[PDB]
Amino acid sequence: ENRIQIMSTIAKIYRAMSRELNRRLGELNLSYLDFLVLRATSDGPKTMAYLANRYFVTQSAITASVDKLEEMGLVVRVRDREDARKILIEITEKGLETFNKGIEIYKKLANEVTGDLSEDEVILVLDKISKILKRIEEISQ
Amino acid sequence: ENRIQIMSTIAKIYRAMSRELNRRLGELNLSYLDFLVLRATSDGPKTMAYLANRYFVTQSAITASVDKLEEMGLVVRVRDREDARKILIEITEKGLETFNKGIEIYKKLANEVTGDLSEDEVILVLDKISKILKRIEEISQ
Ligand SMILES: [Ca+2]
Ligand SMILES: [Ca+2]
Repeated sequence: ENRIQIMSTIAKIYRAMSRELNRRLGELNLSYLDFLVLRATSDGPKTMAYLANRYFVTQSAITASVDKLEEMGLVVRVRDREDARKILIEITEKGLETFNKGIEIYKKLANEVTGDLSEDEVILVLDKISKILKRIEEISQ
Repeated sequence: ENRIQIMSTIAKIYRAMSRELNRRLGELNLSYLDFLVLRATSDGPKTMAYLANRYFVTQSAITASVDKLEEMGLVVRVRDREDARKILIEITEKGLETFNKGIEIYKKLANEVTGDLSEDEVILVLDKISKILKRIEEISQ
C-alpha cells in the first residue's frame, strides 16, 4: 500500500544519501558519522551516551568517531570541575569551521536531490513528514 | 534552510523506524537487516553482492544475516548447475510465511506513524519524495 511505500522510500533515500554524503565528506576527512558528531556538538557540548542514542549507533562507534575527531583537533573532552569520569564532548573552533564546510556539502546535495520540488512543495512535504517523525519518535522510545 | 530539513528529517525518521522495527521484528526472531534480506528475496533469488549493495551494508553483515536465515530455514543457497562458486539466495516457503508476518508488522507501524496524514496527503508526499529518491540514486551511484 501507500503508507508502506512512504516509509520504505524514506529508507531508500536515507541509504543513498548516507552513501553519497560519506563520499563527498571524505574530502573533509570525515565519514557521515563524524559529521553527525560535529553537527550535534556544533550547538553545545554533548555526552557520548546522548550521541550514541540520538543517532542510533553503538557506543564503540561513537568512541571511535570522537577519538578520531579529537586527534583531528575538531572536538575536545571536557571533564567536570569536581568529577573526572563525567565527560562532555565540546566542539572546537576548527571543528566549527570544518562543520560549516560539511553543512555546505550537505546543503549542496540537498538542493540537487530536491531540485524537482518547488518551495511550496518543499514546505508541504517537510510539514507532513515532520508529523511522521513526531509519531515514530514518540513510539520508538 | 528547508531543503536541508527535508533530508535531515528523512534521516531522523529512518533511524527511529529502524530502531522500532528491530524491536517489533525481534518477536519473529529477526533483526531489521534479516527482514530486508527476506523482502529482497521474496520476489526472486538474489546474489549476496546485490543484497549488500542494494541495502548499503557490509558483505560480512550480509553473510551473517544469510547464515542466520539459512539456519532458520527461511532461505537456501542455490548453486549454478555447472558452476559452484556462483550463489543465489532463494527464499523458502517458511521464509515467505515469516516475511509476510514481517510485512504486517511493517504495515502496522507505517499506518501508525503516518496517521496524521490522509490518503491524498500520503499520495502527495509519496509522489514528491519518489522524485528525491530518483535523483539521489542517480547521483549516489
Ligand atoms: Ca513513548
Ligand atoms: Ca550516475
